[PDB]
Amino acid sequence: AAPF
Amino acid sequence: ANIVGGIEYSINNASLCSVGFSVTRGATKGFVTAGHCGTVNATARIGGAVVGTFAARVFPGNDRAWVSLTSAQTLLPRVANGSSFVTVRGSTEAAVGAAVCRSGRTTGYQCGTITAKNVTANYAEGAVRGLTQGNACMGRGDSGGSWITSAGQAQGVMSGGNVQSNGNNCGIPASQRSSLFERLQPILSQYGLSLVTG
Repeated sequence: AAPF
Repeated sequence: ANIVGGIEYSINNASLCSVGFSVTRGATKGFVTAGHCGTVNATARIGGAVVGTFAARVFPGNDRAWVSLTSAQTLLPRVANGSSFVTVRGSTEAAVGAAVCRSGRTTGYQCGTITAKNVTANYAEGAVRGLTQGNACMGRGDSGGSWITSAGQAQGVMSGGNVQSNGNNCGIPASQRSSLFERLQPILSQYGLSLVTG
């Protein structure tokens, strides 16, 4: 996961 | 600018995010978005015009922000679904398994279901906990956008997910998607905001  | 959930806005003429929901604070107008989109005091623009600045935010830990707007803005109880609109009718939180949709400037309006609650995302700038996970796809540019049920209950704002190299997770199956939003309830109580409804 990565913010966006 | 007319404020509608899902439309684009830039931050200090650089990054792009999407509007989550129109809210008020006393006589003040705003919209809730993702904390990671801006820092306190960053300038938000909608179609090249200044509409406001970040009033407060939290990121990492949480992922929330509210932008206060000039008086000239028009807040509406709506979320963009192509050329049509979903009316925001409230904030009842849906359970795991409920269907839900999300609107943002990069992938438009995608629907899916809630797979999990209270997830922790280990972002590079640090963890964010208490996220709800959905399988609707999304991509870069989508953060801050609305998560809402077809019936109108606002759920939260777009935080992050497993983007592949094409910049989204729309090219892999629902079962392999992890799309995390920040719950809206806490953002409304934390900042004393009321949702604009219709």
